[PDB]
Amino acid sequence: TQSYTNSFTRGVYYPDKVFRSSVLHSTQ
Amino acid sequence: QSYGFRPTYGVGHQPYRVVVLSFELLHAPATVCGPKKSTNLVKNKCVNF
Repeated sequence: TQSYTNSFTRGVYYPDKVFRSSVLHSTQ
Repeated sequence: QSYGFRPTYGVGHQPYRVVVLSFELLHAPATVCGPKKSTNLVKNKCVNF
């Protein structure tokens, strides 16, 4: 069968390999 | 379609074997590296890492 749902807030990974702490870095 | 080669062809038509090396130098675990000798590690002292 098939059905729909709402993804909520999820599916966020680390784009880069560098390390951050208390950083509000944005990425595209 | 056919891409035949003849020795009688002049410059600009002779076959040109090409190899292109693609690099991804970035902040990531390094696997391919040059022939640089590794030295001992030192802490709490200014060095040119």
